[PDB]
Amino acid sequence: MEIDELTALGGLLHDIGKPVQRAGLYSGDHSTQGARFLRDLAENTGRAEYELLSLFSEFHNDELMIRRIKELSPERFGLTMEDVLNALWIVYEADNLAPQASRPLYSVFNPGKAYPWAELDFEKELPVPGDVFSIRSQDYRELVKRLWEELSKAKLRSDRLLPVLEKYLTFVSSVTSEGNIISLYDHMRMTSAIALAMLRAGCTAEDVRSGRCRKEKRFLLIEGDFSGIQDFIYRVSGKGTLKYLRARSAYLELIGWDVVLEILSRLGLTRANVVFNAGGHFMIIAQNTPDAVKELEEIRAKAVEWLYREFESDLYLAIEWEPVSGREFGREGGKNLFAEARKRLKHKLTVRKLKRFCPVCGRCPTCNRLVSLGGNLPKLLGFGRTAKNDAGVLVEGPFSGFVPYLQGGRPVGEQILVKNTLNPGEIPESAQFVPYFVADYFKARLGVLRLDVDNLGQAFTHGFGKFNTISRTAAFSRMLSLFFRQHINYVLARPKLRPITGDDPARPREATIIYSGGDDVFVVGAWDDVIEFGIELRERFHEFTQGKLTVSAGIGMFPDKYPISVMAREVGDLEDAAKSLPGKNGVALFDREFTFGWDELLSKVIEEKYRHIADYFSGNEERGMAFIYKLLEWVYFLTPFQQFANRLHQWFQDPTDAKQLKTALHLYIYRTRK
Ligand SMILES: Nc1ncnc2c1ncn2[C@@H]1O[C@H](COP(=O)(O)OP(=O)(O)OP(=O)(O)O)[C@@H](O)[C@H]1O
Ligand SMILES: Nc1ncnc2c1ncn2[C@@H]1O[C@H](COP(=O)(O)OP(=O)(O)OP(=O)(O)O)[C@@H](O)[C@H]1O
Ligand SMILES: [Mg+2]
Ligand SMILES: [Mg+2]
Ligand SMILES: [Mg+2]
Repeated sequence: MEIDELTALGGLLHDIGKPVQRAGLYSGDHSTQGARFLRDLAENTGRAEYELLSLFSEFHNDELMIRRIKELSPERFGLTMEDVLNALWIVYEADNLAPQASRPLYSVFNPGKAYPWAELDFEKELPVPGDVFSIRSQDYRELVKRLWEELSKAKLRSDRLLPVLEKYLTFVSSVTSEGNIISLYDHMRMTSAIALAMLRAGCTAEDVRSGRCRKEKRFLLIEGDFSGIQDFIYRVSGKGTLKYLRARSAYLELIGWDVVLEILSRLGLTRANVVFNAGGHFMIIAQNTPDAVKELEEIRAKAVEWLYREFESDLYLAIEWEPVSGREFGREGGKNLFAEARKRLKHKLTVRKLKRFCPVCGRCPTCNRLVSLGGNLPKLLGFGRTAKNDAGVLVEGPFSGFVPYLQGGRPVGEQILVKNTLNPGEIPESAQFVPYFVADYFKARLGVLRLDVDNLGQAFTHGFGKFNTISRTAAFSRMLSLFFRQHINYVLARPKLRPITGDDPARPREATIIYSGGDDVFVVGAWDDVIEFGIELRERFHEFTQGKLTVSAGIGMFPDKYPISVMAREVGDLEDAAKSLPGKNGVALFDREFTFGWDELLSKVIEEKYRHIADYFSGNEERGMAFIYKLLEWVYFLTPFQQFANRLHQWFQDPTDAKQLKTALHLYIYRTRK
């Protein structure tokens, strides 16, 4: 076993004893039960490398440590006694830099509610924060049962170990204090990320005991961010199908993964070093060495060069890095060092962005390939990442060709990106497994929705400063991604809100997501499903975040040959109107700019004014079209049922009741006419 695998896997598995001990498997602390576990794993199956990795749990110089490394005889794995010792000290420091066994993981949005334990990657039914229900020993026993089975089967490799730990430890508290918001998965990968970085920075056991890795700028915080996305995605003509736009959006995800995996490859890191990769905006923990810097400088130049030659200024990737000490991953309490670091890095990226300078495409050959991919997306299981002009390459990024992995075909590549599953399954043993998750929902006018989280920046930096360490930032980012890449699927598949449309058979929405990720959604479909979807999505989000974040939205309606370019800008402007309301939390309903609170649109506009008109004009002779049109144009001169007219009259005073009413009348027209 190689020293870099030793360190990265040791960092992942150093804390494996915690569910073991919470299940009561053996006896002693988690350090003791974790080592016994991995040793049982080694001896039960035959993979001796689980023995050597049991040492990392056994900590977390002493006679006993030395004697123990000697018993293990690391030479049979091709390591020296000194090697294992340096790794054990490195992981020990990585864990430092990154009370009652029944406490669950508390919610990031309210440290008063908490998740019951659940396994990921199965009917992902919005595990949201309920009241404090301590976790049973027997829950952990079922956890350890699945853990053992999947650990038994998985390659002893970061790309295969990571997804097993994510599957089962995402809703396990890392430290059972109350109010703890860091999952055990988040802590393990952060430990692994920082330990591998320390190894690549050359940190030794001497640097660790001296405290030099806490003090000195041994790490880089790398941050990348695309700009120009709206022009890259939505600048297409009338020709340009919905399929074509979905491929366009999926292509940009590939372009960002190409850069990320090139950085990990070139610097010698693991997917664990990816703090997050959300909306074409990523953060990576790396070593601060001269070599790594000049790798980064070359990757950046290449990616920027490729982007400009492929699409000129239509799409720009800004990459920056910030040297930081291990101490700057954390707060030091009244220091807020990590927050300071993030804001220097944000300022550089800001600066880097100022330096940025076909019938469908504008500029087509890449447009031909996106149509092809557009056709294939219902059966696409993922993408093989390979040499640019290898066989099967459909589209290219700055560094690689991507081969579509289809339901029939055979996966091909050195990295295989696999869609919406943590199970590597089909792929070859040699391949680097890279799971990615996307909201891939797919069913007189059509409806277009843009929803976007209000003030997302401020929450990461201050918000509700509970996220001012690297691990809490990873925990916050991940929860958010869980909403926008998975939970939004369920809302489209199993909706419950149909005030406009009828309940009748519970039916999926007539809609397709063009993109959902980071903190933004772009959705099209039948115009009333799209309205009901925006509201129901906002309410799920409101319950998911316990009201600590809000969202604003735009819903436009459009004829059929309408250019997508104009559609996107027009709804963005409606979203602008909703953002520019004080307090943001709102929605511009239709291509005008009267704007409503979320709870007032549903309860007042929809379920008070609108169905007042709808109930009392149902299948009625004298067409409500006649009545509403002239009413859209004194009160008893204008003269319905006395009780019908009078409720209308009291609404037409001067309040906000008048303007909601007009939107409600507008709704009747669009629903009923023709
Ligand atoms: N693959 C994708 N498809 C569609 N939209 C995406 C994709 N990736 C990111 N986005 C969205 O695009 C938006 C960003 O748009 P754009 O790049 O035009 O401006 P910006 O990123 O705010 O500018 P800057 O990067 O300078 O801050 C984000 O809301 C993000 O959610
Ligand atoms: N899951 C996530 N993890 C980490 N960062 C994210 C995530 N989702 C979005 N972001 C980032 O948060 C920021 C959102 O910026 P945006 O331009 O939408 O403003 P914001 O802070 O919410 O202000 P506003 O309320 O106007 O949207 C961007 O930096 C985006 O890349
Ligand atoms: Mg921009
Ligand atoms: Mg936002
Ligand atoms: Mg946004």
